[PDB]
Amino acid sequence: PTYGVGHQPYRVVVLSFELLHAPATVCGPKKSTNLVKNKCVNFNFNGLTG
Amino acid sequence: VIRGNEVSQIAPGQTGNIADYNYKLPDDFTGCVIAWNSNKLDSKPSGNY
Amino acid sequence: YAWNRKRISNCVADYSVIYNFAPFFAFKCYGVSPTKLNDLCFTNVYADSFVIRGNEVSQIAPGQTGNIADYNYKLPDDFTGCVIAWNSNKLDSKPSGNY
Ligand SMILES: *[C@@H]1O[C@H](CO)[C@@H](O)[C@H](O)[C@H]1NC(C)=O
Repeated sequence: PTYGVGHQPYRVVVLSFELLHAPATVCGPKKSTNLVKNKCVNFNFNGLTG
Repeated sequence: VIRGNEVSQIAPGQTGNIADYNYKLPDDFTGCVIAWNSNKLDSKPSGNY
Repeated sequence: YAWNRKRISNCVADYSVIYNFAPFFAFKCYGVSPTKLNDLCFTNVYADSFVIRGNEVSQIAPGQTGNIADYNYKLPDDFTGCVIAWNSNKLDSKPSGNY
């Protein structure tokens, strides 16, 4: 405890995210609505929009 | 748990002691790095071994 | 105002043992990177030592204006080199006042 500020212990947690084309298993909370076809709509399929 | 002077070594494309010999991050790494001080819990006057 | 210049020449320099000497966070370099200081090599190394306030640390930089930069210690606009600063409360402060 008598050491300087640059020699203090630091707890490190590193989160690495797999940004791949596998089916999605873990992500954030968004409510899913009904799917409508043959209409010009805005879609959100597993994160990417259009 | 690492020391305070080598927190900057936890980054893509770095060279040092933790990055070369202990824990290496890839060049195309995506994600987040979280680090906070732990002087209250991980420090002892006798010396941590 | 009276900072010390030390000339470093004719030796082998190890820049990895600097972290064990002082408890600094950032090895803030400008013309080079801290992780590449051992492969390439230079002609001469010059070290300037002074003790300033915490609000004045950001003025040790090229193209800066303030009090220390324009009147005490000026860095050039084409400055290659590296700046190391760390807190010194436990050694350079007194309850009666450090004058
Ligand atoms: C600096 O010198 C003093 C006295 O010679 C010594 O006690 C101290 O450990 C030295 N600093 C380092 C980082 O070795």
